[PDB]
Parts: sequence; structure tokens; C-alpha cells
Amino acid sequence: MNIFEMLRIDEGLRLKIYKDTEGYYTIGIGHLLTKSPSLNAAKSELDKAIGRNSNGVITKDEAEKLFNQDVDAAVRGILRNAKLKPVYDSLDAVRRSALINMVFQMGETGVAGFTNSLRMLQQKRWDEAAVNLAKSRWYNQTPNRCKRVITTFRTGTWDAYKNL
Repeated sequence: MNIFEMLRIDEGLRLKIYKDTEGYYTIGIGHLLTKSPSLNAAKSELDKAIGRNSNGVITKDEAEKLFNQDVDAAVRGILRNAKLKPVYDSLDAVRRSALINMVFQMGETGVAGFTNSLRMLQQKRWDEAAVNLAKSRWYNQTPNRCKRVITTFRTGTWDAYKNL
């Protein structure tokens, strides 16, 4: 397992525009199109980004292309954020994914909001974090995934993604 697989599991795949649990238009593997409430803006956004006239539906390969940049973008975001970096940098490789998994989902900003949690983690206080996280809205919105994620921070292993 690696981050890519992790997220494909968490985000699934969709070749057509759609709304995330946040109500935003997304497509592919959790590719956020636009915060705007307008199909068109998204459609616009999409084409722009895709380069050609999409008409709201992408190709598998495109999805993959976005995915790959989005992932890249997140790693990059973290490494550039004063609050995340240090944390990220203090985590073992498995936990780093989780962090990323988070960032990819709520964004650098959202994630930098989990102050204590961040600290806790940084400080190896696994359970406490496990706990804290569970208190977020996300948790009640993506219980399934927040679980998997939390387990990963907690355990430091991919068991949550292994199919037991």
C-alpha cells in the first residue's frame, strides 16, 4: 500500500461531475472542481483543466492525471505550511499518509485547524489524537473513512486498508 492506493480506496472514482459530501462539484478521484454552486462554473473549470470540451465527463486517464497532481499538490502544500511541515516531518511513513489523506480531503487550511491533534501527533500521543479527531464534523460526515484514517494514525499500519 501507498498513498495512491490509500486514496483511491477512500475517494473512489467518478468520471462525471458530482457533489461531495460537502456539496461541492467534484470529479474523478475526489478532484474538487469548484466551491461555486454552479454546474457551469464546474463544467467550465473542468474543461479548462482538462484542456478539451469535456461536457461533464472525463476519461479514466484524465482522472488519473488529476489525481496525480492533486496528490503532488498536497505533499507540496504540507511541506510549505509552517504548522504541518514539522508534524509531517516527525511522522513515520505510514502516518504521513494519513496526514496527507487528511489534507487532500479538507485542505491545508482545514487541517491546520486541528491544533491540538497536530501537537498530540507530533508528540506521539496516538490515542489522544485518535480520540480528538473523532470529535470533528468530518467524522460524522465520513465516519467510514475517518475511522480508517484514525486507525492508521493510531496503529501506524495499513490494517485499515488491508481487507481483513
